[PDB]
Amino acid sequence: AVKYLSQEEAQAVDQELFNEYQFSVDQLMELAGLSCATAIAKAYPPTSMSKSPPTVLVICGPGNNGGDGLVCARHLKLFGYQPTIYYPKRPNKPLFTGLVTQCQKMDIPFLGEMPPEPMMVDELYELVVDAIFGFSFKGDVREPFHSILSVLSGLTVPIASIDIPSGWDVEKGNPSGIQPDLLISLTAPKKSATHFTGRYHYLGGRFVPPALEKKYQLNLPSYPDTECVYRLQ
Amino acid sequence: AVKYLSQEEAQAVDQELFNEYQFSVDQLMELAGLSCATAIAKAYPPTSMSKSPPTVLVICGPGNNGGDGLVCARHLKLFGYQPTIYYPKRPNKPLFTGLVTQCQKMDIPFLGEMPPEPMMVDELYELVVDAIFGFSFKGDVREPFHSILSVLSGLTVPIASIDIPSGWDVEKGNPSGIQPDLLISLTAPKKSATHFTGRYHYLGGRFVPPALEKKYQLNLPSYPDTECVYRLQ
Ligand SMILES: Cc1cn([C@H]2C[C@H](OP(=O)(O)O)[C@@H](CO)O2)c(=O)[nH]c1=O
Ligand SMILES: Cc1cn([C@H]2C[C@H](OP(=O)(O)O)[C@@H](CO)O2)c(=O)[nH]c1=O
Repeated sequence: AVKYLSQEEAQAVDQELFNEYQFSVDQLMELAGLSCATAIAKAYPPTSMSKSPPTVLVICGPGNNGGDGLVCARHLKLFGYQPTIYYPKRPNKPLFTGLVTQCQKMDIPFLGEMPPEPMMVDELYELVVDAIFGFSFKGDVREPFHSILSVLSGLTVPIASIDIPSGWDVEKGNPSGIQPDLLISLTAPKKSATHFTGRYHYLGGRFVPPALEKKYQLNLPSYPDTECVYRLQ
Repeated sequence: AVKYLSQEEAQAVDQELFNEYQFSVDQLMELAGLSCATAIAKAYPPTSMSKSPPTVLVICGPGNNGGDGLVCARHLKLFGYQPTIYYPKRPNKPLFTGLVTQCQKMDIPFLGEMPPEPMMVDELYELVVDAIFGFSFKGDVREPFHSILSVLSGLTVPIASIDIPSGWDVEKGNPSGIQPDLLISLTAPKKSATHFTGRYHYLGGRFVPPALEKKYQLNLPSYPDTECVYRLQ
């Protein structure tokens, strides 16, 4: 079976990829976001949905996980979804300012505020993508993320979480946290993923060098043909 | 039918993508290289080949097209090919030095010299990827590329060309140039592509914003589901 990483292991793998393998953040953020959009189109293919094109709200956090969300949105649009983004805390770095411009010019709207009620989210968006916090989370959910998670936990439409469900302890999960319907584990699952009880758990980030996988015994499954996601079951 | 771009149009589209849409070179080079590796795995799936894993020589030029080649190689390895790279002229920029390290650490070998004879290439490599020059070419094929193209034109194994077959006039082609078996047109075909007479012509670079496609009337076809390549016929 695939390995489920401790937060320490995940941090080491991430730092190896950027330092020893000298991947750039742009590159792996592009592949991660693409895997997300791909996992989502396979779990919730546009023809299975009742709006045409189907609607999706992507909520982006203040760091890299939110970055992945921005990329996911752009790919989702190319895949025939109609995404909307909420991105309340944006770093002023070229990486993030670039991604914003790209999405803007793809006519993906950035909401001024979060719809305050779960019912209103449900009415407007057929799916919600949680791109708030990822494997590095140790918080301390500060505003506005506490208030956002509290809306999310009342939703009826499915949530897709990027890497980790935001607000979960990365290893121990969170019995009173959000309960997503899809979890896209990037590179390999974290220990919290044993607490997942949604329908769809995909592995994404098809970029792990074999030597890295072997050194960490990830026991990653074989991705089919040229697919960048694998459905774990 | 899809539009076939003049060199001027292609230059304008490229500059729009990097300036007005503010995509970064890393990002689109990653998607372009991924489309290449994907086109190649669909045209020459590993089970159709007689070596296991099948062998591929990727020849990288001195610019961005060679960049795409480097990325293509890395993805090809993940897709179950055994690539080898020849990369004689390497810019000393972090983009290219990064990509080299990545390939090195994936245990993809960089050849010290080109096999001097077509027969020796044919014996060692089941496929050859031409990543030498792309849409920006106006040369003036300087050494060592002249000598490389002269080996390539004597090969029996197929050549896959990235964007344009290296040594062709970007609009007018080249009756005495190389004759690849696969052409991966990136973003949209160039006018030289009307002179293509290999078996496989794929379109790649699934990243053209709809507004850009409309402004240039690319008439791009519909990519299927989440695929990043489309077979033109
Ligand atoms: C090891 C690991 C990496 N990643 C992401 C971080 C990087 O993308 P980004 O930084 O854009 O989220 C990439 C490689 O480390 O994959 C995870 O999301 N979770 C993990 O457990
Ligand atoms: C418009 C156009 C872009 N491209 C490439 C260049 C960029 O990738 P790269 O620079 O890594 O080759 C990307 C967007 O312009 O697609 C072509 O290869 N041919 C074209 O005709």
